[PDB]
Amino acid sequence: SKIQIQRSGHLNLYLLLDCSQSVSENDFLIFKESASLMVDRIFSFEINVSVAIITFASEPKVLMSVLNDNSRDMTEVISSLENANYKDHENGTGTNTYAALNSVYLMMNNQMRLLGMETMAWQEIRHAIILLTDGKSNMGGSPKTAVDHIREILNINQKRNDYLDIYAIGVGKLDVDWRELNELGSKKDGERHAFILQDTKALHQVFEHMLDVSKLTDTICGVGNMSANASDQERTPWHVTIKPKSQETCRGALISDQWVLTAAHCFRDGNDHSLWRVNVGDPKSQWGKEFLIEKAVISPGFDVFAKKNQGILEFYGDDIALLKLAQKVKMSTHARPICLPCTMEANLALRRPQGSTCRDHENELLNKQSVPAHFVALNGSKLNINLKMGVEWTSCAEVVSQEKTMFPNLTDVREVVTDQFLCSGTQEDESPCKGESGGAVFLERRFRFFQVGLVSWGLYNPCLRKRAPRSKVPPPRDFHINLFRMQPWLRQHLGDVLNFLPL
Ligand SMILES: *[C@@H]1O[C@H](CO)[C@@H](O[C@@H]2O[C@H](CO)[C@@H](O[C@@H]3O[C@H](CO)[C@@H](O)[C@H](O)[C@@H]3O)[C@H](O)[C@H]2NC(C)=O)[C@H](O)[C@H]1NC(C)=O
Ligand SMILES: *[C@@H]1O[C@H](CO[C@@H]2O[C@@H](C)[C@@H](O)[C@@H](O)[C@@H]2O)[C@@H](O[C@@H]2O[C@H](CO)[C@@H](O)[C@H](O)[C@H]2NC(C)=O)[C@H](O)[C@H]1NC(C)=O
Ligand SMILES: *[C@@H]1O[C@H](CO)[C@@H](O)[C@H](O)[C@H]1NC(C)=O
Ligand SMILES: [Mn+2]
Repeated sequence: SKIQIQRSGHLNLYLLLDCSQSVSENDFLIFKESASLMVDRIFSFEINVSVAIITFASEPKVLMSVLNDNSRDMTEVISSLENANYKDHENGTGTNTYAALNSVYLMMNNQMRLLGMETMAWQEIRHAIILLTDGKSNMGGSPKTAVDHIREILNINQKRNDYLDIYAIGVGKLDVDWRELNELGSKKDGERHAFILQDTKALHQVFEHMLDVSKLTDTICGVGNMSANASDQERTPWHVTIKPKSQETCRGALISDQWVLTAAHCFRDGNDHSLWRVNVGDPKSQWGKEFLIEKAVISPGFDVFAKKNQGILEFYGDDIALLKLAQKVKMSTHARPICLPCTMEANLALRRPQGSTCRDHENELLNKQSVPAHFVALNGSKLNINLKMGVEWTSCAEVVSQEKTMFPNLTDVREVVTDQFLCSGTQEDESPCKGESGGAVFLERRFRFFQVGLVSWGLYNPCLRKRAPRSKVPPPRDFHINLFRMQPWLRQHLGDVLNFLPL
């Protein structure tokens, strides 16, 4: 009933953009913006996908054909779309949707001819057509007739139901013809295939629900669900709960199908890992699934009382741990590894050049003096922070000299906050609670998720679903272990787990 995101076979996606005079010039820019979002998203899954781009009024115009190998190149698809001009159809501003759909038919006929009707290269292709239109066809005859023709060539019935989806979406400040939208994108079973949406934000939500990713079960990193209607676990599937002996909880992140990344300070009782449990996401229950631990590696530099002779009562240098789960996790919508920077996995996720390095990844991901990021709350919800970098890191970390509990003897901030920590908590940031520690601090780029740090400590615990700030000294401020500073140790233990880039 949905567009299938999977490794096997091939996806042909046809984007048909209504460029007729009932679509204003600005309405068309909204269409181009929606198309670009669907292209960027469909490519984020690293599946085999070709994209055709057609604009249409009285005549259709093919900017990209699936017969062009360039339609598998996200770069060339996006440029051909951005090259699309409203005035391209100035000589025929009517609305001939049939002609636009027939253009897709002729495309299919030609590729089937190319590859060969009887070949698997042709049989394996799934076809998804999305029309961005206000639905007001007024020439060429019935779009349904061209849809019948497409369904004929593709051999669609109940069995081969999954090889064609047609969607018709009106996005923007349009006068939409609803009846016509529904003729174009009729229902498959119960699944809606016609939508009227106010803007590209609504489209982005709706497109998430058009994509079936349940069959995507390999270890692809940093894939999430960005619908509000998805569960918390589906939105952050790397996210895990950690249960030490101490009965207190921590959070952590799946970084492969068997390894979890978390905070060292979570394990106060010591190093007896056989009493610890991890809850990873699971489709069958919101409780998740409990795993035991095969082995634990706590950073050898971690020791909360290391600086206690200097009157510093808690020191969180090297606050990091790796847990190997007793079994491999089964990858699913509720359980995926997050992307770790400085790996080939993360380099592909970012669509970067081959010979990138760790420095490159740091530079791309932590690209500003204030970098918007997230951590996941106790209730599973996604919370917002701004990582303070370069010159702003110093003034961010400065307020720890006002801490009254942890450090009664502190003549030097850089004895407690070293270069090992990212910093947030200023302005209107959320601050992690103690139970949220160990959890990923992560960014989103190109629709993929990247762990740049982990929750370690802060000056103010809001949980001391329910949360509270205040307005007195010292101010909230939070310090996260920076994964870019932990590379040597991570490589020592994950070198045969992930493929690390040159430094
Ligand atoms: C983002 O998350 C949403 C919410 O889970 C995903 O939509 C869901 O997609 C699944 C997979 O096909 C649908 O499963 C079907 O459920 C119906 C019951 O209503 C059942 O009859 C079928 O047997 C099948 O199991 C599910 O309906 C659907 N849920 C909603 C609210 O639409 C979406 O696919 C996810 N997208 C991405 C990009 O990860
Ligand atoms: C819009 O049409 C004009 C005019 O084209 C002429 O009249 C049309 C109705 C049609 O019958 C054409 O065959 C005629 O040529 C186009 O302007 C022409 O562009 C061509 C090729 O680019 C060029 O050789 C001429 O200078 C132009 N002809 C005249 C007489 O103006 C214009 O390109 C069309 N707009 C499009 C399709 O973007
Ligand atoms: C989860 O906690 C956040 C953090 O304050 C809160 O905003 C959100 O409403 C909570 N979700 C609920 C109430 O289930
Ligand atoms: Mn029109």
